[PDB]
Amino acid sequence: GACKRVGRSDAYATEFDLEAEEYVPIPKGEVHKKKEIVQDVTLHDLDVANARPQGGQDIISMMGQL
Amino acid sequence: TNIESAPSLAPMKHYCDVTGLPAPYLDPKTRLRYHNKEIFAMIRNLPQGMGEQFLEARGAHTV
Repeated sequence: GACKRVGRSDAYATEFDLEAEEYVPIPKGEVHKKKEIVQDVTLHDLDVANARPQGGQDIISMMGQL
Repeated sequence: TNIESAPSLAPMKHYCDVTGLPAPYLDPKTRLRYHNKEIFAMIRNLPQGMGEQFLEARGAHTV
C-alpha cells in the first residue's frame, strides 16, 4: 500500500510555458514488475515500532523537547 | 462525408521556427519561436518581410 508521486509526465511539459512543476519521462519498462525481497528485521525493531508511533505517525515530534 | 477530420486536445511541443530544434523561448516582439541566443540575434535582424514567412511556414500569421 505504499505509493509515491514520481512527478508529472513530460508529455504535459508544455501545458504551460512556466509552472512550478517537475516533469519526468514516462516509465519506459513494464508497467508491472514483480520482484522478491528477503527483508530482515530484528526483535528490537519490533519493540520500537510497538512502543511508540514511529515516523509519519508522529509529526508533533518536530517540536522536540518533550 | 468530409466530416472525417479530427482535432487534438494534447498540449503540443514547441520547436524553433528557424532551425526546427526545440524552442524554450517565444519572442514577444516577432512571435517566432527560437532555440537560443544565436537564433534570436538572426530573428531580430531579419528583413522586415521574412518574419511573416517563418510564421506562415507553420500556418501562423501576425495578423
